[PDB]
Amino acid sequence: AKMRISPELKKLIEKYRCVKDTEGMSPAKVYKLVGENENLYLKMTDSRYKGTTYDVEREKDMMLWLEGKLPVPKVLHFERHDGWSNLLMSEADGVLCSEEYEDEQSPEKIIELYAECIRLFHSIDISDCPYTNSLDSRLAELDYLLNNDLADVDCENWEEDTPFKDPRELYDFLKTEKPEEELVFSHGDLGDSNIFVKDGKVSGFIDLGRSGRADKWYDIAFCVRSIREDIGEEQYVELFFDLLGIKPDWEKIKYYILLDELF
Ligand SMILES: NC[C@@H]1O[C@H](O[C@H]2[C@@H](O)[C@H](O[C@@H]3[C@@H](O)[C@H](N)C[C@H](N)[C@H]3O[C@H]3O[C@H](CN)[C@@H](O)[C@H](O)[C@H]3N)O[C@@H]2CO)[C@H](N)[C@@H](O)[C@@H]1O
Ligand SMILES: Nc1ncnc2c1ncn2[C@@H]1O[C@H](COP(=O)(O)OP(=O)(O)O)[C@@H](O)[C@H]1O
Ligand SMILES: [Mg+2]
Ligand SMILES: [Mg+2]
Repeated sequence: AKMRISPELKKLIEKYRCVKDTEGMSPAKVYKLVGENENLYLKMTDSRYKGTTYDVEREKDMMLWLEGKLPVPKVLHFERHDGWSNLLMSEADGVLCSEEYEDEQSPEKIIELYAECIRLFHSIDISDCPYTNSLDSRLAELDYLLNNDLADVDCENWEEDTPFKDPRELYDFLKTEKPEEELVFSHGDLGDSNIFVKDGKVSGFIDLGRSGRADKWYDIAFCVRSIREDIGEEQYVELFFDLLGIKPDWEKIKYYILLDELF
């Protein structure tokens, strides 16, 4: 078994009214620390995932590295207590993108924000980026996640696409169709649930576990995925690409989409 938080962190959480999140489909625990002067956010991952891209210990390193680079939360407190990586952070600036256009019907504005993140990422210098997440490192991690049954291979939200009938089939296809990689700055989980906007621009990025070096089509692929499922009109997928000023590599896009199927 295990535990949770330390005494120190048990003080702050007591001082703020705590509310338990339910927006994190991940193995992490997320709590909002409602406060009088502000709100703080606590996120915790158990040992089983240490060293993995879910380990907040890593999300924290990356969160520290983006200071003065991208709009990310401020690392307040971090600790390893009872085989748990606990991160205390400040409340992202802005509104959740999913809740800024929740009613939606502002397709082009979403497409803009997505395309804005992309251009933005292709600005962060990865000369000193802490982690490299090339397919090699990622297929490595996946394999590992499967061997230790650390991944949900039964009840996930598959894409209606995934041509495969079992986990290893997919793994194999990935480990076998690896596109060439042009390393840029990758978020690792670009989606309206992990992005914050304000007054019309992006004002915050959170959920930075797989943040680091990675092919450029990785994030783009994700935006395509979201765009398609949430708007469902090839029309705005094209527009997205027009705003990016790039031609779609449907092979890479598909590929990278699949790579996320088991995470
Ligand atoms: N939070 C966004 C809200 O939830 C859905 O979006 C979610 C959904 O599309 C997408 O879920 C995708 C699936 O698709 C894809 N086929 C497999 C991939 N494992 C899964 O990933 C999801 O589960 C992971 C853990 N297994 C989490 O680590 C990750 O944060 C989350 N993106 O990620 C979004 C969560 O962020 C609604 N579609 C959207 O309209 C609504 O706004
Ligand atoms: N620093 C933060 N500021 C504001 N909201 C946050 C912050 N950290 C987490 N959240 C909220 O809680 C949810 C879960 O956080 P996230 O890191 O995305 O967990 P998971 O990796 O499970 O998706 C986010 O979608 C967001 O609603
Ligand atoms: Mg999230
Ligand atoms: Mg996550």
